[PDB]
Amino acid sequence: GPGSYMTHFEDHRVGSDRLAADGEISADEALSMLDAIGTGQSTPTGADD
Amino acid sequence: GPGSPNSYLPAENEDPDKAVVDLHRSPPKTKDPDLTPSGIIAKVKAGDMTQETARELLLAMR
Repeated sequence: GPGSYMTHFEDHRVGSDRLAADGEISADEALSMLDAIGTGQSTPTGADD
Repeated sequence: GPGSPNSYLPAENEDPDKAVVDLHRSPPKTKDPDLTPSGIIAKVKAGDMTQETARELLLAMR
């Protein structure tokens, strides 16, 4: 259906099933990995946004 | 070769016969011609490079 149109916000990166490889990578595989990179809650700290 | 701002005023300017052609020079190189794709992903994880530039380099190495 029409959904959010061009107006309402959406958090589009809902996640799939890719996780971090334990070793070396192809340059082709690296293109897919760039999309999954982020911070937020990935490490404990007293800092805030 | 980029010139002065459009709002510049030519107080004590150079000669009008196009003398002193030695300006507009670029800075020294600060790049490496070959890297690992692991190194590209490490640069992005470190916040030292954009995903845009990282992808661009990987498309040249695949």
